[PDB]
Amino acid sequence: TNKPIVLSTWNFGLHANVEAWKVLSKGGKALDAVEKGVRLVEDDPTERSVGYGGRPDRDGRVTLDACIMDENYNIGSVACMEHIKNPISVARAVMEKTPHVMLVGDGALEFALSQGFKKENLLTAESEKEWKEWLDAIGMIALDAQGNLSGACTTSGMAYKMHGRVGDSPIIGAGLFVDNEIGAATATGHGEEVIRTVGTHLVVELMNQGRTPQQACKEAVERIVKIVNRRGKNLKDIQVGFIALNKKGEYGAYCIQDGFNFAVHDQKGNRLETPGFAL
Repeated sequence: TNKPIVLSTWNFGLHANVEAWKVLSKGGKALDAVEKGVRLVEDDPTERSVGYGGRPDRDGRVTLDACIMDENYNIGSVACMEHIKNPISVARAVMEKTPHVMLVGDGALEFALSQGFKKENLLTAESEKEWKEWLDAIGMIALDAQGNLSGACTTSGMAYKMHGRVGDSPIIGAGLFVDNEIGAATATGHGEEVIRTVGTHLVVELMNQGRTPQQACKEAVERIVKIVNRRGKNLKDIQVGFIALNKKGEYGAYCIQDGFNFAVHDQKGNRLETPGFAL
């Protein structure tokens, strides 16, 4: 087993990975490492797709989505929540502190305030300016030193989405799925398409059915390529990629289109790698 190891989506994943490695390199839990890592990007206002610099919906509101899943089937999720900069920690709190698994809208903000999170204005002058002018997610999965898996996914969703729109990031089996006997996967791309195909639950069930992380990501994407063609859609218009990790610390990735990148931090260091791709 290659462990610990963290992977996360896109360039900003390298930095997010340095925060996660601070936990993991000291034999910390995968759960704490992935929450710590994606929180770095939620706090960053120049990170315009996750938390605090997020581009608002078409009504000018920054509403955030997130979910988390640990090594023993516990899960927490929040969607279309406003004024809380760290939705991954409110999602963790849904998991640890309620009988429920997903809270949305005003009920999710009411629960967050009840837990001590502080209401903040997440609309930056830069995002407000671009919004009025107009008028993706970070996923991270990790295997810690105990050989346990966890993942976290967080986004501001599509810029100028309809008020109330939810993507794949707060949905288990769409933006994130972890099963500690098999592996973990997180998704990148168009929310709607990852939901439609329930993509990450499919990646992990193909690792369950014997596939390598890389093979599983590729076959999943290829299943998605066949569905957009059956839907009569042009592949150039839709993107979807996955990164995956199994129990032995092997990892893989694949996407419909070229141009995505993901960060891998293990004991060889942190690096940006480039997936295989179909088109």
